[PDB]
Amino acid sequence: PNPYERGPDPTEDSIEAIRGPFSVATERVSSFASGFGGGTIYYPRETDEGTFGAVAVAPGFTASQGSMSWYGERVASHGFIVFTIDTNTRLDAPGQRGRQLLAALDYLVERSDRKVRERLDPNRLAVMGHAMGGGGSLEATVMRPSLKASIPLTPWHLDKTWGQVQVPTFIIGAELDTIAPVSTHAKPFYESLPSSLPKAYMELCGATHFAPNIPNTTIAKYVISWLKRFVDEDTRYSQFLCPNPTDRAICEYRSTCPYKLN
Ligand SMILES: [Ca+2]
Repeated sequence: PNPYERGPDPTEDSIEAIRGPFSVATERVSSFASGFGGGTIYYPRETDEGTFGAVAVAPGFTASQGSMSWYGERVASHGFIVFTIDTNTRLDAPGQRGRQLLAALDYLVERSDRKVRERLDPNRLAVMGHAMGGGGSLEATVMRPSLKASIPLTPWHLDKTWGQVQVPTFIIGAELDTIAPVSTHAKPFYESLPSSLPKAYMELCGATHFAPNIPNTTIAKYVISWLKRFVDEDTRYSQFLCPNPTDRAICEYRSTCPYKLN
């Protein structure tokens, strides 16, 4: 059996739930941590099912973990360690945000508290980021191809060619995004990704550049499903991902389905 499967068999209602099956505790990380600006670690409390993978969450330009705080309890309650981080300076570029995403992951593995390290599987790490943090999410996978999953949220980046990414990448675009429009950012990012890569592009209807900053069930249900399928190798969640989701909130979806288990 898959030793990384956590939680009961998933329903369409379960992935959408505000509170997952797990109970969430937290740990505050000082900004004097090396490589990044600290953050808040959300981790499951139940330990009788085994350790969990982790996901580091980066904010956008001039932003902090407050704009990404709702991902913590929402995602960690489904069986993940969520590390919403702050950057060194709020004006950090996408390239710098990719390094600090990895520096946060290193902290989880090397210097985190015993209560977090004892619950952590350091071989199953993922990244996620909003806007310039989304560009940093793409940057991190280029810097560390061993990551399990990557979720750029309405990402922004100068470079458009990502044809050497080897990490399963889920790009969420906003239809009415005029800061990082999907026509010149999110879609060119997805298309430049290797055709052989397990990837997906979800465009939210009527959403703006700042939609990932507020509780959104369409984002949460498939962020959870993407993390389950590639961080936990939980094929029980391939149902919600392949074939392409048909939610009313979604305006366009592209994928390399099916995601054959490797
Ligand atoms: Ca620091």
